[PDB]
Amino acid sequence: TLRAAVFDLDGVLALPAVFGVLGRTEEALALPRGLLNDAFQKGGPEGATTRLMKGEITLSQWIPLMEENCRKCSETAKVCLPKNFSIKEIFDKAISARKINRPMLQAALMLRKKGFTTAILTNTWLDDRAERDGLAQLMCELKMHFDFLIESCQVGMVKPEPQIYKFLLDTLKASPSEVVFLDDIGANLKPARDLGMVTILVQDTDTALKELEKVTGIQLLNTPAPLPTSCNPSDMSHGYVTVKPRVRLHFVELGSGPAVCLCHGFPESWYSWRYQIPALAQAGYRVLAMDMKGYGESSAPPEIEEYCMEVLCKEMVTFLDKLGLSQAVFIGHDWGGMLVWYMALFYPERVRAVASLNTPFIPANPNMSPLESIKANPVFDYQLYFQEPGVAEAELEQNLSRTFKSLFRASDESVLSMHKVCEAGGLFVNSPEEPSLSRMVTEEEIQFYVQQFKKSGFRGPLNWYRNMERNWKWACKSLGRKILIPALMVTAEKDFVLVPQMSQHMEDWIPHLKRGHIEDCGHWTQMDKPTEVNQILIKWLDSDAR
Amino acid sequence: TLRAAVFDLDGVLALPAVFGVLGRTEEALALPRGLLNDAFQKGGPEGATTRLMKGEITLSQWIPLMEENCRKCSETAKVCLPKNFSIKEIFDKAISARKINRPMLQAALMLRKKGFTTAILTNTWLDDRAERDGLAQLMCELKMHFDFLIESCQVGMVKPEPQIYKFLLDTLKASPSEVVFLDDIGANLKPARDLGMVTILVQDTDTALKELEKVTGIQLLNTPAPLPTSCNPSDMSHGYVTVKPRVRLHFVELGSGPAVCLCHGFPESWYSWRYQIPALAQAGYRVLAMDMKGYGESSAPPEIEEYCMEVLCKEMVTFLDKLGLSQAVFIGHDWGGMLVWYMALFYPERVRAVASLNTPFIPANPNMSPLESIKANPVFDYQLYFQEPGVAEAELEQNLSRTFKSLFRASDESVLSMHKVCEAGGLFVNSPEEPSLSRMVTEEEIQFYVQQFKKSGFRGPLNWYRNMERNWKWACKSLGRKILIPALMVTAEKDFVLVPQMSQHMEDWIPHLKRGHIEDCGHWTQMDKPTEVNQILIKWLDSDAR
Ligand SMILES: O=C1CN(Cc2ccccc2)c2ccccc2N1
Ligand SMILES: O=C1CN(Cc2ccccc2)c2ccccc2N1
Ligand SMILES: [Mg+2]
Ligand SMILES: [Mg+2]
Repeated sequence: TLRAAVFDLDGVLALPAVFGVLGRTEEALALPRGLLNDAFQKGGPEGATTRLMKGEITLSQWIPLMEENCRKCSETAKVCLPKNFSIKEIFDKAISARKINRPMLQAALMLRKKGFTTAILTNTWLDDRAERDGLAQLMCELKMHFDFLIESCQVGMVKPEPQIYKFLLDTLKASPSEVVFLDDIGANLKPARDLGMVTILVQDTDTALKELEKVTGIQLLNTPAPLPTSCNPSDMSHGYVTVKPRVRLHFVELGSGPAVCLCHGFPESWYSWRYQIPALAQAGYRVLAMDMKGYGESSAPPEIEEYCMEVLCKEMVTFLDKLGLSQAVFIGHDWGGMLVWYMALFYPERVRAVASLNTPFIPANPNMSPLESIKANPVFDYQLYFQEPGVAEAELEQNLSRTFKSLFRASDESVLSMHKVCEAGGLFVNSPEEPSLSRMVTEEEIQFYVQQFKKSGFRGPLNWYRNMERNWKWACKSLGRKILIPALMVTAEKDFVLVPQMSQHMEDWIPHLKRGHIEDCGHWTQMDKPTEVNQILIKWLDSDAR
Repeated sequence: TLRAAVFDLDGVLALPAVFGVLGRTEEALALPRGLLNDAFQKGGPEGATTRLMKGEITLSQWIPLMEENCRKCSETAKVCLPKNFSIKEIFDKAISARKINRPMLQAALMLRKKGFTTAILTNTWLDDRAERDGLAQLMCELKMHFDFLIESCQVGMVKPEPQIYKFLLDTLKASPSEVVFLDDIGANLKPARDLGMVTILVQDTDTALKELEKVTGIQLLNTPAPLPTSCNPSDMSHGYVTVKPRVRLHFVELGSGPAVCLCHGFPESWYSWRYQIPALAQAGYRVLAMDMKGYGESSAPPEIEEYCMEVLCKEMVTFLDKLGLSQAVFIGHDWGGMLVWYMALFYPERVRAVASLNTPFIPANPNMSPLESIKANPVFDYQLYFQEPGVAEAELEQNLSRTFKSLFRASDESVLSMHKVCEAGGLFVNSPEEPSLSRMVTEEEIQFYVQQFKKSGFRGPLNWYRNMERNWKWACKSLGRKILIPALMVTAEKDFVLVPQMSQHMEDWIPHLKRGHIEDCGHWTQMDKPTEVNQILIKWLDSDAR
């Protein structure tokens, strides 16, 4: 029956309410109780505050009217305002004190996710204050989670007037009884209740959610921890840079602040960072999530040497040159992780800081060809399989859905061993035709990867493994250097290929290395443990990259 | 005969040379003359400094070797180093003191422009210092102007070794006598001279340029002021954002720092900002140059109301939402200028600051339909011509090269009046079939616009003029507000349509308005007077947007 949920902002999605601050200021300053609220409401429908809420005037224009209203209320109550009495001040402090009320947002999310239409309905203002950006950020964070945000000052109408409710019902394409509306102000619910909307008077958050649960019949309170925000591909800004004539790089870009360049592994995609992108943007970074060379919408030339580490690094440098970035933070996973260490080693001036998921830094052995070194560790055998052009391509392209569903699995869901892959004659020889869906991924997400890899297949991606000798020789030029820029190594407990112990000597070459460690985390770190990855990255960025 | 020019960096393209600082430090600190230079050169080809210049070790690793070398030189000269003696300190100060030597760069540019291949050949290091970004910026600014930058630490070879010269000749695809090489160090010229290169020992900049001029036969010294750096379309990062299902916006993106969104007028393109984009990036801004709705690679739906100012503004807001920008600076010219004022009026929270070229802010008259207001000013008659769907499209599309060559003219080159356009029956009725090329634009630049407008023609662009009544009604909601965010109005003396006097009352509605004024500047402000536009914008950004 209920098909939509509408949330007030002040006192419902954002806390403390600002009327909250009018009460406290009065008391703090020992004024007559409600004086500030009387000055605020003065003139009712024709007073300064309604003009503000309707968008007739801006917040900077209203500030001095509210002042006058405060003088008038104080003369009529026969008191004096203190020296230094400042409406601008009180409101600045009140607006910056209000934060997102997380459990209300998470209930709104859950309702959206079971197919509700959701909106925010708020009496708010055109904010031209010096400090306006703080509230602009808050509104951006909330708004991306709802179908509509309706602001009194944008539509020229205010709660409790009945026209904003008709405007509400009409934007929702729903009828009065299909709608629940939560607000902390009883007067605002009245007209909704009159048209026959379910309404909830919001005092403490928990009781409201209990009423919302009872009325919608969906579980909202005490729900398990939700995933971080993911990305919809078609809502992202997509960027394209030609680094040389045959070769363009594609990337998805979100956020502002220091540039952070995310470099995925094999066989992945910018989308492998879907859970990191909004979190790092929200944390104040400019995220740039690559399709690396060979993948997705980046170019995929056929030749093997287009994919040696030297060329790949030079082209990441060109990518920065053409974007006009003197530096970025480089964060890599798997093959991308190897590449970011080599960026730190060959272009420290271009790298603000470097971090790797799973891939350790282990200096080349100048007395052992890497092809030989690889034979000494049974879990790397899959790399030998990858050598012969064509063999891995045929298997991996043969059925794309099967390929990614077989690969993208949590550590207890595995369907293949990386073990005697050559002997067995394939990565999938003893795995199902139709694997079950890992808990880590939805069917839709698998089909994103399938559609990406339909553009170029596995030749470019596999070529990353086809330059052993060439990479070894390049790496050897670097054996006298150390990595002395800010660096983070994140190991994953249950990565049975890129095992945490392989990283054990990294402090020899990177003396100031910082670490995180994720327990119960397989090879696909970002989607296995997105919440922990986000927390470890954001903390290290804020302390070392800022 | 000469086909290439090679410039050293330290002491040639960048000044003061850092050997410069070794001399001064010695004297400042009353040490034995040359002690610091001896410590620096110690061990010659096998000493610490060569390892550094070859890329074997990083700058942070070399610092303490140089220290040791300074202790050793001082004991052998029988003196003591002062308390607080700091190699890191001296070098930090020396590196940040060096700036681009502008007249050498401009000579290099001119030589490139007459078809020389140009390169930088430098002994330099892998720079992992905390403060590395300063030099990274300097190298980015220089490098974008040359065919090659060859660094000793990237190629594993050093001047004066003869292999870097062979590596040089081979990268240039030229022979010894086709090459001029400028360096401030005589030893470096020797091997070039041995292979038969022209060389120039660089002491004072002017004498070197006089030698370079004499030898190349091109005028380099006392040349007129050059244009700002322009943009090559295919070297830019191109971004695409879907703001709603039928509609994507394209933009070119360069630089990092506060987002600055450039909004061109009619009938233009992101490319109309070609001279501003590198300058604002170089000044520390993140430039976003739009194709506005209806143009270039942005969507161009056919319906008129898709182009009213309300819709256009809402979609610029969505563009910010999807890019994750809580604000941008909005700078507009012509129609883009009108739009940025309306962004300031309806979304101040999203606008960090607002500036307009040519387009004034004049509040709507609520007692006169704008269609009528327009009839009262003969220079706006071209807007009436634009009203009837199809009529202007047929004329403007009929011959694209003629259209833009007729429009894009400096103030003394005009070939049409905006005067009785309806009566005459066309914008071009009394103008040439094949106009001559304005001094403002090359043939290639005209053909960029021609190819852009081949994608969608003039329907979307002309529709910006087709919502008078709708825009008037929207604007009237704003008649109580003022613009109180930071704002800049730049008038152009010889814009005979958007005349400077039309802006005269703007302080009534924008009390803190700042101004610039450009003399001898027609309607096409950015390409008419790019140098002055850049200076006025960069100065106002640095003081009000930062
Ligand atoms: O394909 C490869 C390339 N190499 C050497 C290399 C050296 C330096 C940089 C990139 C690659 C490698 C080294 C270790 C494990 C696996 C591999 N697999
Ligand atoms: O096409 C137009 C639209 N209007 C009104 C308008 C009002 C507000 C915002 C955009 C447009 C206009 C006003 C003045 C000069 C020329 C024009 N030409
Ligand atoms: Mg409220
Ligand atoms: Mg020099």
